Amino acid sequence: RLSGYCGSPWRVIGYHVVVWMMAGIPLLLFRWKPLWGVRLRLRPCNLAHAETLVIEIRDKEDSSWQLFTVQVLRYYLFQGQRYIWIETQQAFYQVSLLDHGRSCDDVHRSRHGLSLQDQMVRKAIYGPNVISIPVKSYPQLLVDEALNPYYGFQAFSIALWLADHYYWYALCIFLISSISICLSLYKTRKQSQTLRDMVKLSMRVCVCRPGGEEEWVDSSELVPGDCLVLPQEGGLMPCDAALVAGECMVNESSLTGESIPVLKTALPEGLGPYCAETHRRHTLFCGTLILQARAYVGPHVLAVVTRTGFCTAKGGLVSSILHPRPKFYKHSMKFVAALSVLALLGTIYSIFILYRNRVPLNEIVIRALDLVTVVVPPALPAAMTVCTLYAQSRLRRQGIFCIHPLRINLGGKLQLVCFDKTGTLTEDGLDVMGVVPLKGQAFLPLVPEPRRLPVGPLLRALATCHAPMDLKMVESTGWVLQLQAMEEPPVPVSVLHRFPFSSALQRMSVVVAWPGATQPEAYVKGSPELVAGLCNPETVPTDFAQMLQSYTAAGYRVVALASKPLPTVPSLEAAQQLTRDTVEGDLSLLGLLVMRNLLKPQTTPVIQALRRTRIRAVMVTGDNLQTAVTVARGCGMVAPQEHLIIVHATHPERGQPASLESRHLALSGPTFGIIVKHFPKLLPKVLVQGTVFARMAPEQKTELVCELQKLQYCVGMCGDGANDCGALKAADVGISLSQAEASVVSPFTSSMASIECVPMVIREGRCSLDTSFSVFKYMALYSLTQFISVLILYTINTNLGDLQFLAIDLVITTTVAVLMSRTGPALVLGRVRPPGALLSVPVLSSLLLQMVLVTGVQLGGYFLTLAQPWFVPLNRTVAAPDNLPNYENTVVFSLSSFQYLILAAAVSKGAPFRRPLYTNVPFLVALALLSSVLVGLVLVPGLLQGPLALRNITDTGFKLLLLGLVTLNFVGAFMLESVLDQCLPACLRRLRPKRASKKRFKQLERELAEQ
Ligand code: BEF
Ligand SMILES: [Mg+2]
Repeated sequence: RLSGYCGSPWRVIGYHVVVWMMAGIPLLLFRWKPLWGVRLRLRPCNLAHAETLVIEIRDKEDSSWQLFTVQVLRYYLFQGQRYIWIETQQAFYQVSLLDHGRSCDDVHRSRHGLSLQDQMVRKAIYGPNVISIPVKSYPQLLVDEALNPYYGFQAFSIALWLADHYYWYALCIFLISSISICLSLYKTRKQSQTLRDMVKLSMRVCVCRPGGEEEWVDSSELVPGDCLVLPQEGGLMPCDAALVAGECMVNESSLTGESIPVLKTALPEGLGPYCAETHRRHTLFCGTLILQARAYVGPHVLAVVTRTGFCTAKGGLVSSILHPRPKFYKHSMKFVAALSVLALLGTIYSIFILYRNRVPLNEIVIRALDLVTVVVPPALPAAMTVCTLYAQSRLRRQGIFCIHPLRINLGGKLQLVCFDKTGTLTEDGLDVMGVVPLKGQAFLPLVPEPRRLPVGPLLRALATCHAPMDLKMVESTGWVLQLQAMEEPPVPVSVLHRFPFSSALQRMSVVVAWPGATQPEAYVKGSPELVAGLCNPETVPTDFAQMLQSYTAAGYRVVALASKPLPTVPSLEAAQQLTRDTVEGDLSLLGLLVMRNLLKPQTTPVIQALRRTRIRAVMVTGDNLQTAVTVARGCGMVAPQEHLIIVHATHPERGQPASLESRHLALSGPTFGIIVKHFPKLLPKVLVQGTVFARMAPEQKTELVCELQKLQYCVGMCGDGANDCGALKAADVGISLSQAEASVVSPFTSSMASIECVPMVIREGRCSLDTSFSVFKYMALYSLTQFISVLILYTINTNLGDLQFLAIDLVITTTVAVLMSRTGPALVLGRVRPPGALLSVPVLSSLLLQMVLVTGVQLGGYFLTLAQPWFVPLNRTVAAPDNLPNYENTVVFSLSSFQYLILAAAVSKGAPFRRPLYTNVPFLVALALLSSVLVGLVLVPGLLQGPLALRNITDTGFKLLLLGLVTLNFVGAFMLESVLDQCLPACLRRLRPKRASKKRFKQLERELAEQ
């Protein structure tokens, strides 16, 4: 979208120093609204002529950053892209002027190289072509990524807690908080360091010069417009260059997955110089391995570099990764608003209570601050981390070496997973199916089967045909051959010599000679068309075009073979004289070679299990459409009235054609690029039912992932390595199943190449999310009940014992908050998903329901003691209010502890998708021990309340009533928690519509209305 620029470098060196010195404290409110902050300090409004400080306007692009330029030609760095200053009309553009030179192609064709006349300025403007992530902020993570406000509030509460004694509690909470924040810095920095090491290329590449000068220069000094020479052996390509002469052969192993070599461009011209937007074969991609290059009539092969930098395929992924994105983070505003609106009256209420008792003005405010800080606890991230560590440790047991505590629960409610077919949907390496290289005319279907089981010259012909596919062909047949071969058992054969590949014509002729029993002959292979048209006098083509179309329609690779018997003397003469034209012209059709692209047998059960839980399975790959549809039919997950489409980028007006094979559609790269613009009127109608995404460039994968995230979807794209690097961070779940190459950084990293891990990782994420939600609910309820307990304790104007409270808090943190998250998911596959977004009726129908019960059970116990002959504690007369061990405080503390115990016991729920309740034996024994010690703290008259100062009372009849009340509460809490499991009233009221959002459901229901 459009963006405006403005200039305001400086006015004068005046009050700016004082402003900078003053603004050191209020930076917390200064950071928000940068535009107002920079406009309130200085504003030298003028035209952009020599302005260093620029501000991005908020006219259409609703964001803001900071920019700093350097004077060397005015330029700066902004998300990798560099802007070029032009004085012709005083405006800023990108590096697209010289590249888009669609005029006077003669000078482009005459580019042969430069030495020293046009290098300094080019190096000054373009600069280094290397890719490096800066590590400037090595200290500065504290000031960069720690400007959230669970840390400012934590620091504010630290001083308030340090005002009192609070030794052990503060010592524990600071030690806990300083470890996670220190480990996060190392975790963040290791990713950047390994990315910097992985993205590096420093090698010496020769550059030809006019006049006959050759020397070795580094790859750092490389600018567009120069000529690069290609060595015969072939190395790596550091920049996106283009061939100008000769013929070369390369494979797009890291660009499209398949290692299928493709012919290069041609010498004839007539169009523009490069035309990268309208040319695909002519464009030579970089970052790929070169197998072999062919020379020409010239002295050597030369290449021309027309564009390099972050705009190429290598830099596109890097730019996509370091770009900011447009749950688990929007659910805190409601909670903080609720606590604020619940505690606004609490402060004034407590002030009113304190004002009645004539509280001194010394500790009047510390009590209010403690009350404010007690209804919100600084341990929620700690609880989340300690709940997550168990799942993280269990995940690593199955060979999954991933570190992402905050990403485990994100992918719990996965809706669809984007698969890829290069190594994760098909067995690595090309295997041999039933091959039957029969004769030509008078053919019969006979008979696809494992090779070399029958006997005959075909076995020897296939064995002698050779040059990662040759090794597999030799090994996967059973008969081991490279100079001599036995276990025929009869009529042994051996090879003597072979001929190299010829790039001009696809021919592979191998000469064999066995003078023992049979006669020597020659075997050749090549394209089926060549052997069909070159064998007319011997094998006339009869009914040959009917099977070729069917074989090619399935994406199978077909290569034919041929042979011609010859006498011994000419055969040996041809073998020794290194000739090839003496055997061509008249041969006999040997047959054809057929390959198979079948998927792994274990993938089908996983696909079937994934399709019965209303989870979509989309296919994303860069192969041809025929291979994609063949793989889809082979998997057989679904195919109701499959429809095929073809690009129509020929006229401004266009229409989608209708062709034959609750429906699915196939989309391609150019098809997706043409259907967009307009996006909102053509993409939503096809992005829901489409399931085929073949023949798409890797750069479009990032755009597709970004667009899918805006539709409230849950992407589950899994990478393989060196194929999809940019589409790994903006997605929800990213799993790498190979050590090379994108496995250095990923949301999930595993050492397994099977799809069976997806269901178990999904179940683990769901269980972790459920445990985290339960823990958060328990902590919120405990905070609320502590708040009301403290509020009701202000009637007598007393304070709880610091030692007992500290001990009980430590016990709760080390016993309940730890062993609670030990539950795991069962070995079953559920239908529904754990529902988050705790702002609905079924989730909010328990908070107040438990709160009213707690308030009633506290009020009854507090008001029941009025019928007992006890003396009034010293509270209104002269006494020490710091410590008052009276009966009321003791009974209130006992009731609060019992409430904590019952909440910790009855916090559990159902959801049988996880492990059953009677499984966590350590949790059960810990609860039993807690109950036993709680009973013994007040039952036995033994010496235990000495340092506790509990004021033990010789009570005889009140203990029975207390036990009856606690048993009634125990039998009531379970009933309250179990009667609300059903949601029949929820569906009795919400009909027919139930959701006020998620427009995808509305689209689905309006689409199924007419079908
Ligand atoms: F088939 Be791939 F690796 F996109
Ligand atoms: Mg792959």
